[PDB]
Amino acid sequence: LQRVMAPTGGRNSIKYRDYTPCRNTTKLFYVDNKASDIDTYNKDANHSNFRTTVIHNQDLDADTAATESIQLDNRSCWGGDLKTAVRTNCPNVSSFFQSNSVRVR
Amino acid sequence: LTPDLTTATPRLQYFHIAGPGTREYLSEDLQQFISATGSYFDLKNKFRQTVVAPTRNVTTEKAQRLQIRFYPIQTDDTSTGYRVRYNINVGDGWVL
Amino acid sequence: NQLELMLRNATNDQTFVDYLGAKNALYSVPAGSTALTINIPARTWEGMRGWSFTRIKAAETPQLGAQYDVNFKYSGSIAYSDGGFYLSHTFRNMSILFD
Amino acid sequence: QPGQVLSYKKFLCDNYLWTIPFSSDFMYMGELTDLGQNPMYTNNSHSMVINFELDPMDDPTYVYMLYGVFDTVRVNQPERNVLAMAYFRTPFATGN
Amino acid sequence: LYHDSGVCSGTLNSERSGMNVVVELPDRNTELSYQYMLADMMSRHHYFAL
Amino acid sequence: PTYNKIYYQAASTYVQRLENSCQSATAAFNRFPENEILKQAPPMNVSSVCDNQPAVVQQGVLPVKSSLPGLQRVLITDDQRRPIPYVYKSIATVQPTVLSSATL
Amino acid sequence: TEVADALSSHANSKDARSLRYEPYANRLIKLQTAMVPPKVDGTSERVAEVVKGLAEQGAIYPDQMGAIHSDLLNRVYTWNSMGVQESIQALVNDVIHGQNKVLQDELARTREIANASMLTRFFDSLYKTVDRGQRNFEGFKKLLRLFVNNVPNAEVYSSGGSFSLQINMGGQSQNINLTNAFDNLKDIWGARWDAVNNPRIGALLTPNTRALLFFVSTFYDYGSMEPGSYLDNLMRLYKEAIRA
Repeated sequence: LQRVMAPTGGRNSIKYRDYTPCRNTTKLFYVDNKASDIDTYNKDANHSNFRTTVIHNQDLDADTAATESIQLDNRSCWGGDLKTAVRTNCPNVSSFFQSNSVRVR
Repeated sequence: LTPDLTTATPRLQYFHIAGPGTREYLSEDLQQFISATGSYFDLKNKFRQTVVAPTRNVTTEKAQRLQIRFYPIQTDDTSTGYRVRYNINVGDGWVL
Repeated sequence: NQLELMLRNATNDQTFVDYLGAKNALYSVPAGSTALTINIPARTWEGMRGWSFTRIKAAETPQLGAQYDVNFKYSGSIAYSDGGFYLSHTFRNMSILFD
Repeated sequence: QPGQVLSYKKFLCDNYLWTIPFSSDFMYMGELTDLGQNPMYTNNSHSMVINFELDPMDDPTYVYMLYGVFDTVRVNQPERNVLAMAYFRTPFATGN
Repeated sequence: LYHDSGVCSGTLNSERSGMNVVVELPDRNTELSYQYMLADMMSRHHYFAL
Repeated sequence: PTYNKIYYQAASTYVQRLENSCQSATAAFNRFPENEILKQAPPMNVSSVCDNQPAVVQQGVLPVKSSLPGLQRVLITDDQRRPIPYVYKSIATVQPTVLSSATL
Repeated sequence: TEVADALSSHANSKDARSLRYEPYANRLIKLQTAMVPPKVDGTSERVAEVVKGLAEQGAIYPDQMGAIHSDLLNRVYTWNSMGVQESIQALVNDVIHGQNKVLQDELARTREIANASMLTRFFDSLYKTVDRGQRNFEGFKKLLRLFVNNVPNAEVYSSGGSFSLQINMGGQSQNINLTNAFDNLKDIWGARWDAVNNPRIGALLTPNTRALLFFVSTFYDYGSMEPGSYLDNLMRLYKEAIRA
């Protein structure tokens, strides 16, 4: 006869920080063109292997937001519905793919 | 994955930032162990303990000058000395 | 083996802190500039110890978290890395404004 | 002549890293400071602004700002070759 | 040693629980932390070659 | 994400001659025109060109770490486990969902 | 939980002002852990008790204690279910039954071993470490141990958790309780014998406690306690009072 609410930071929550724990099936966005200082001075950094802050908070700088974390939960075993969208411009013959050379006699 | 992050353990107490203290959250066997073998193989530095400020009835939150300068009342400068008299003021509830 | 058992109890596990105990941030001050504003978003400040600050030459300081800083063409003493602070002076004042 | 001289009071302070404690009376009462655990600050978040003016140097320089944080870790080793550490920084939260 | 670099950090971890348990943040100063700690424990004029 | 954009050159040899006639170095790849063995190869009417189309492919649900740091590495490699330098955009998204209860 | 006994007490009970005199963070931590109690995992300690009993019963060697315990943690965690946890508790109750059966053996041997074993269980039955005056605490425990051993007619027993001590002087037998005495002896270990503490804790000592430490101080060394404590300088007086 009493309205006991569900846990805000419950078994299905996504707790980020002192803000409200977002509930289940949130989304995380990965982009290689973040405005940050992470991969700028990284030596062997390209669009294949890059570092990105998932934290796209409009207030915190991306450099200073990559030091935070996402706590999905510890009471549940989670799983992410990964979807990838890559763009490529490789040529036919290239030294990377070992296709521009051949040996003759 | 640990059985402690799963529960409602306060974050400051869990990381011993505002926790009870190494004398009282370690198992009573471990304090004896680290004390006994404390002359050759110390473990005391591996268990953190935080000293915490009193934060009550120790400091006024009132706007109170931390450093007061008192101008002289009269000077009476002379050839061999330089007199100054002040009016040092210690308000009620103040201590100098 | 006794020590291994009694260290695997969840109540008594190793806890470590960084002696610096400080989040490190570098704010660029151009050559002729004589002022600096440092604004940051809202933060909980749940256990702040205070503030520590000096100024260090940009040419004498590497980029934080950089595999290879190409612009770092200086091989003296990095005041950021060691304790070689020498520009604690040249600080006229400061104002801290939580709100 | 005494009217043709000046004064150049100055100071140098090497290896110091100017410190300001987040304590009410600017004095050390514990690692977890006097105001660092005040409920006005810990709960209600503040967007603090630090304003400087410096002596103008001749080359670009960084101002090396350090905050006062509890960057703590507790290493939970529950079992043979089972290692797990959780990280926590109080003002600028990193872990959870 | 590449300290306080999140892009080229080290990895200490177990085998059964392969999770990397060392995380280095670009906003911390490990070397200056060691400097201050070492200067607090003892005077700095001592020359320890090791 | 490479694809074969197959075309059909109507008169391959005719347009080959029509092209190398105005190449300003007409006998460029047609060295030894009189020979019938070392003569420039005739192009095929049916052929393909490497078509680079964006590959939006979803990888389904995979278990994730309970603690996701803000600094996240997105790595794309070939079968040689070498990063592909020929990517100018790589978009990824993760949508964590509860798979089971990790207690009791 | 001192919060529960601070709410359900008089206006300013001793633990109603123990929370009050804590710093704000410590008080808030106590309040939070009282309102919403954090759960604790029984296993990884019950398994430790089982392997410690196995080594104590001679089933395994203490050299292989930790390896066996961690292998058993694997075997439990990979099948952690209601039905294995009851087996874990069955083995822990098994350990307790074995320990009690062992104890019944020394209560059947010579009385100078029976009282010693009961005293070891008394010592295991209370706190083993104190925040202040730990040296005083262990010195008192050793003095009491050797007093019981070297007094042929000392008899230690338990009556509903209250471990009492009987000393038979032939025509009379004065009974002194150890549980309430050691309870009273808290915050007197770190005593710092001086001008103001003596009145402060001279009215804090019950006749039971003074009688206990008076009888204990008959075998008292200068290397037993801290050289400037109230208990040390009190037993220094009581030993010579016994002597003269």
